[PDB]
Amino acid sequence: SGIVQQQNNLLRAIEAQQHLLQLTVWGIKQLQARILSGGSGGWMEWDREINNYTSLIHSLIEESQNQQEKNEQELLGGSGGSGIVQQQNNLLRAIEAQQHLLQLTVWGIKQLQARILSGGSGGWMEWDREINNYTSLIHSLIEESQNQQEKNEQELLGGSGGSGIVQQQNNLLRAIEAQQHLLQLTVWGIKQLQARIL
Amino acid sequence: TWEXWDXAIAEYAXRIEXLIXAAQEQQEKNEXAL
Repeated sequence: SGIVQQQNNLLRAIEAQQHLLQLTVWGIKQLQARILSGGSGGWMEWDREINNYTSLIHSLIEESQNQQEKNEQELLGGSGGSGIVQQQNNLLRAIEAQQHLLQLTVWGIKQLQARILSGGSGGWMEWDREINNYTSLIHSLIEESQNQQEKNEQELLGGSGGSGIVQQQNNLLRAIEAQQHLLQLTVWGIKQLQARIL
Repeated sequence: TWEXWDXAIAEYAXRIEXLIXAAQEQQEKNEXAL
């Protein structure tokens, strides 16, 4: 159960990244003000959908903090292992919600760049590949984490402990690592755009 | 403000690249056990 502690670090990472995401939404909205009107190209709905997933991620983080405290109160008593798996489910869900958010910000930047820069620059052709790659890498890890969660849950019947829980911990970690890369790419692109206008 | 914004990114992007330190060098303790 170094796990319960690690879960806390994983959750803290996910909060760190959410703050970071929010600073990029801020950057896009500024750029968008200067380049567009808003009532067209799917931008009213973008705004509405950033808000819907932001709300969603706030709830998952709230729900996850509460489960975390619970797990911390339960290290000595035994009858644990169930909260640990519950928590893995909670972090996975947070990661997915944040993936919906990156995909949105990613779309936003593509739309803006299309209008004001030649996509052909070497810097932007790498960006496009790196985005496509990290996005595939992330879905793969999510797909794989989903498969493991179900396996872990089914094996909590008579398991008596598992590497399944440790494999899953790894999975969630590697997904977050990947989101960070994607997060760095989106910050680079806003910086290119902002340098072009502002 | 952009140059504030650019401060706050590089310095969460500090925290996380710290937390992802901790979580990796726990996973390599965890991967010890199993």
